[PDB]
Amino acid sequence: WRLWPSGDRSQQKDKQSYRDLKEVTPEGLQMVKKNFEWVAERVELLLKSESQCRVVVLMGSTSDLGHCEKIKKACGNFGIPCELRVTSAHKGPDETLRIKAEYEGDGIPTVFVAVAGRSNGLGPVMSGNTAYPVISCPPLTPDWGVQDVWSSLRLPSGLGCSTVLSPEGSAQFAAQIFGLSNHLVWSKLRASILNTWISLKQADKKIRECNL
Amino acid sequence: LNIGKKLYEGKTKEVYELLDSPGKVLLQSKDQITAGNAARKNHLEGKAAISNKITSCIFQLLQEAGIKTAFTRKCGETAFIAPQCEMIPIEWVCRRIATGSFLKRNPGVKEGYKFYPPKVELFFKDDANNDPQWSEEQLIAAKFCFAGLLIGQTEVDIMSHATQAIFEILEKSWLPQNCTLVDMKIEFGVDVTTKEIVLADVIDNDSWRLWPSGDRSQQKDKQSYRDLKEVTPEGLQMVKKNFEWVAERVELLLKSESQCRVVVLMGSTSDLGHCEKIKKACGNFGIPCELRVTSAHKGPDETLRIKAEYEGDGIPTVFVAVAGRSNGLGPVMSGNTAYPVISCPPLTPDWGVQDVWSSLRLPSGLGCSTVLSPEGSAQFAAQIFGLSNHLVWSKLRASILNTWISLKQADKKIRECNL
Amino acid sequence: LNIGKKLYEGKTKEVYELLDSPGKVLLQSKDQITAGNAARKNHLEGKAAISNKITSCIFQLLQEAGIKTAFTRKCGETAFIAPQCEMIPIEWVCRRIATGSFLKRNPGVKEGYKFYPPKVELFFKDDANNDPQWSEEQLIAAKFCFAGLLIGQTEVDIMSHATQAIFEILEKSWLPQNCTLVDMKIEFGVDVTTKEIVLADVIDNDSWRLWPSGDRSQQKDKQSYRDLKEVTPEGLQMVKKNFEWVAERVELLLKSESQCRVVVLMGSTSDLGHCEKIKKACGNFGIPCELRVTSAHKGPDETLRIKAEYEGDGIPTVFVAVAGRSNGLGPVMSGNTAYPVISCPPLTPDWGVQDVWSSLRLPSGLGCSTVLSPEGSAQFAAQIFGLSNHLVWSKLRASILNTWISLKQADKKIRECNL
Ligand SMILES: Nc1c(C(=O)N[C@@H](CC(=O)O)C(=O)O)ncn1[C@@H]1O[C@H](COP(=O)(O)O)[C@@H](O)[C@H]1O
Ligand SMILES: Nc1c(C(=O)O)ncn1[C@@H]1O[C@H](COP(=O)(O)O)[C@@H](O)[C@H]1O
Ligand SMILES: Nc1c(C(=O)O)ncn1[C@@H]1O[C@H](COP(=O)(O)O)[C@@H](O)[C@H]1O
Ligand SMILES: Nc1c(C(=O)O)ncn1[C@@H]1O[C@H](COP(=O)(O)O)[C@@H](O)[C@H]1O
Ligand SMILES: Nc1c(C(=O)O)ncn1[C@@H]1O[C@H](COP(=O)(O)O)[C@@H](O)[C@H]1O
Repeated sequence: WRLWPSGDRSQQKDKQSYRDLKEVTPEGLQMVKKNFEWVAERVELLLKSESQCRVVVLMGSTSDLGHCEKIKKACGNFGIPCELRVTSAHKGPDETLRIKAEYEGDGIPTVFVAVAGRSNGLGPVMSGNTAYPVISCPPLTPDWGVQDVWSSLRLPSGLGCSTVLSPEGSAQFAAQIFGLSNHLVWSKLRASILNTWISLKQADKKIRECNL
Repeated sequence: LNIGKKLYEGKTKEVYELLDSPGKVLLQSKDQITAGNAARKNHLEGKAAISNKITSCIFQLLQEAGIKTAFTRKCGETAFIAPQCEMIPIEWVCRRIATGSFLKRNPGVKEGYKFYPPKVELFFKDDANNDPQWSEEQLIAAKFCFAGLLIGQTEVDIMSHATQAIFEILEKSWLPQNCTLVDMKIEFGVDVTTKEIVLADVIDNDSWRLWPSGDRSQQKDKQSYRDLKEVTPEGLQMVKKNFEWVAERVELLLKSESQCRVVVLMGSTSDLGHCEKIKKACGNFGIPCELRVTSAHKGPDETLRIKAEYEGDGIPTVFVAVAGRSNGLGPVMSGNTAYPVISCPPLTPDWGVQDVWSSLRLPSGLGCSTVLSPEGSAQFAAQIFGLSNHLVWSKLRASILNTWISLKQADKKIRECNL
Repeated sequence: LNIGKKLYEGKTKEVYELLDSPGKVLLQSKDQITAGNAARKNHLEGKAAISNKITSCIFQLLQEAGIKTAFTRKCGETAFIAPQCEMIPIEWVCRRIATGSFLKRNPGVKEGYKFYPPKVELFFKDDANNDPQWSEEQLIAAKFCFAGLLIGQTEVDIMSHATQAIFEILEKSWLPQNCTLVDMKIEFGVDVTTKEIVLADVIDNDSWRLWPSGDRSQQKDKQSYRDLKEVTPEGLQMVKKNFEWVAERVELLLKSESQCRVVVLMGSTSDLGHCEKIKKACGNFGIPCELRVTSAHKGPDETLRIKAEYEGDGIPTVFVAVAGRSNGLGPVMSGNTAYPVISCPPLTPDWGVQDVWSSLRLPSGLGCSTVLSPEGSAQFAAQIFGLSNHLVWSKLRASILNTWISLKQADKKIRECNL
């Protein structure tokens, strides 16, 4: 590769320092060795997380737990710790705000996922009372889903609350948010674009055989 | 081949039983041409082979379109094998252009009057009385029974509709040879095994009027012979060349004049079964159909590369986009090709009311259509190719007839449970 | 015709000012053939007229498709009038089939490799260094300015896309002559008045490779001259025959190979405005379009009679059914014709969500499609006719290009508010 500290070519740390010597002297080889050592002293830091990430899934009822386990598992695929909590905006709004505050208060950057079926008040109340992002991921079913979703979507002014229906999608959206400030999350999202694209190529190659 | 006794004997053909093949017969053409209930006749060498060649090409054409027809296979230069039928003694005439007897029975109508839709008439077979015209009322009142089928309103209606469809198919088929099919006569029979009414007898150069470039003076059919003041041995050689002209070209009606292809693009292998139904249905119309897997959302670069492979090889193509949920595949394809794109989304009642709108409400500059039925997708694609391909057109036209016959048959069945 | 000063002088043509016409010039072809940057050069009588005829037919073809082109009209046997442009000194090559310099610069690739989509390359015009290939990066870095237009990323992207579209249209247009367009070179200019990049210079038998029946040994283009070991006057006569062969056929690219017609059927005269939009939109694709009034529900006998008039006259037809509320018109038409039927219901936000399902959920055996946009329904009908008509196809292809260019131009404008 070519590696420029501060994007400055004259600070090149790669083998180009050796390619560019008019004449190889043992003084020239010592500079090239220092450049290699400089890269070697820093490369292990690419494996280090520069930012903490956390998703908190808030569920209005334990009957939605299975939907919440899918989000949590999906967060694991992106290396993002994910906590489940039970709170109802309608039956325990005092407790919703207390739980919110525990996660707001410990310094760890957090995305909230609100999982509430029927009339989702949980995402709205959370969205209105935190500066952190909130994603509604309602556990919609074809029975009443067409009716229930509008409670997540049409909110009063001053509410940033987003909606992602896929539970794996809600984790992926939360990963995309953390990927702006965490290169390890970003890299899993980028590789995942590649791998999915490769899977399509491989599936099209297979099905293309039935056309001969 | 094991020949048995002669069953029917006419002035141009003979029918024999086949002891080897139960319920099949051999129709042997003869080297004879006739005009006016055998009051004019002539030996003509090669006429048997010309007649048999034309009816064999035409019956294969009609049969492969889906018309129910008394034809098994050709059997040498001068015969063909058919299912045994009891002939219905009616001449069914269909006209696009008024000429001949239509002018004599309708003084004041001028040669060239066009019939939309094609005009159907019935004539009772009777040499003695010069084949008098019958009304449908007369034929129903005859209470004819053949192979046990009573010929009533339903059967008369079926022969009338089938006569029009057969004419249309032959008319469309001759067009690419620059020949106007003016009119024709056909006969139906009842298959002694299936009891179904089927096109029978023969269709040859005595069966129709065929004008190259729609010009009457370039007549290629038997009218060339009927019209002759005097039958000279020089006149009979001209009539012979006309029959040979038809005989050369008739085999070209079986030639596809244009290549056709459907490409079904699916965003996921989970939609494969829906895509198989489209492909099967394309097979019913004789249209090659390829399946490919590409996602406009996860691999749009590849959607365009696949599009380009099918745009680029010269084969006329219809794309069918099969994408569930938010269909982006039809839109992206529609926006990037001059070829037609059909969205056929695999809708289910769970979310289909919501999903359909992604196919329907498109930005300007998009001609993308929507067909919900997978079999319908293929049918729509056939209809587009039928504008440029007479074989596809003909399967669609015969299918209109056969569907309509099925309704008549189902109504006749259920009408019994009302007694 | 008041000629002025000689503005530019090339190896095979001269450009003159027109004192009578501000912003127009005359391109005069010469009786000269050349190849390479040594002494392969020859007088060839009739070449000026052949060159001028071909570029005049081709530019008319591309201009009438909607490709923006420096062409006003033919002006005698050997010249044509054009809007004045500042030429961009790039040779834009497009290839369907790898031959020629593509094989030299890519050793290992074999004669006949197919490009999907067609491959675009750039060569800088400079005879001194034999026209070296440039990257898009090199062209952008050159910061060329012509008639005040800086040639940046947007302009390079537009000439690249247009090169491919122009190739595709010429390729499709030669197909009905059984000729394979293998590759071509074109040049663009900036129109000094409009400031638009337009196809310019000429397109003639020096501009492309044309293989009858896709056979290289039958090459009809200037390659026949490039390939001579030695120029003899017997060699020059063969090359002249090849040029004449192209010139004798090029006018046929302007000929329609198929008739096209849309029939818009409306259940009520209150939908007429919606129907006028479809008809106008059909005009943009050069497709005649007829309006008729018929109701499936109040006059189904008449619906079928009208259908039959259009089925019966031999002209390939697409039906558009325009019926508000419960659309029975598309369904009844779809069920009774082998031709395609498109429902384009005049939906409004009052009841449109309810009314559309009458077009969409049809009994089995119905191919009927739905297109909500009235301009869309014409575009869909054009896409169907484009499978069998190169002139319609070419307008659809150019329209993809022009719409894409409009987006590029609108993004370039809005990008300024971000500085
Ligand atoms: N118009 C020209 C030119 C061209 O300008 N040639 C002159 C030479 C010169 O003027 O420098 C000549 O030799 O004819 N060279 C190729 N092409 C066309 O471009 C596509 C690419 O051809 P390749 O790059 O493979 O030679 C094919 O269609 C050629 O006919
Ligand atoms: N549904 C709610 C809630 C809530 O549920 O707390 N607060 C305001 N609203 C309603 O949203 C609309 C927009 O109001 P604002 O955007 O001005 O808050 C109003 O009709 C309001 O009653
Ligand atoms: N093949 C026969 C016979 C016959 O069997 O004598 N009579 C008429 N036709 C054909 O029927 C159409 C109508 O003929 P008319 O106009 O004489 O009724 C024509 O195509 C004719 O060849
Ligand atoms: N709507 C689209 C698109 C697209 O528009 O690009 N790609 C796939 N799909 C559809 O989404 C469903 C989920 O499929 P996957 O989750 O396996 O991609 C399928 O029915 C597919 O056709
Ligand atoms: N709506 C209509 C019409 C019509 O309107 O003519 N014909 C059949 N159908 C209905 O479509 C469904 C599919 O029926 P088929 O696909 O077997 O025709 C049935 O419930 C039928 O009554």
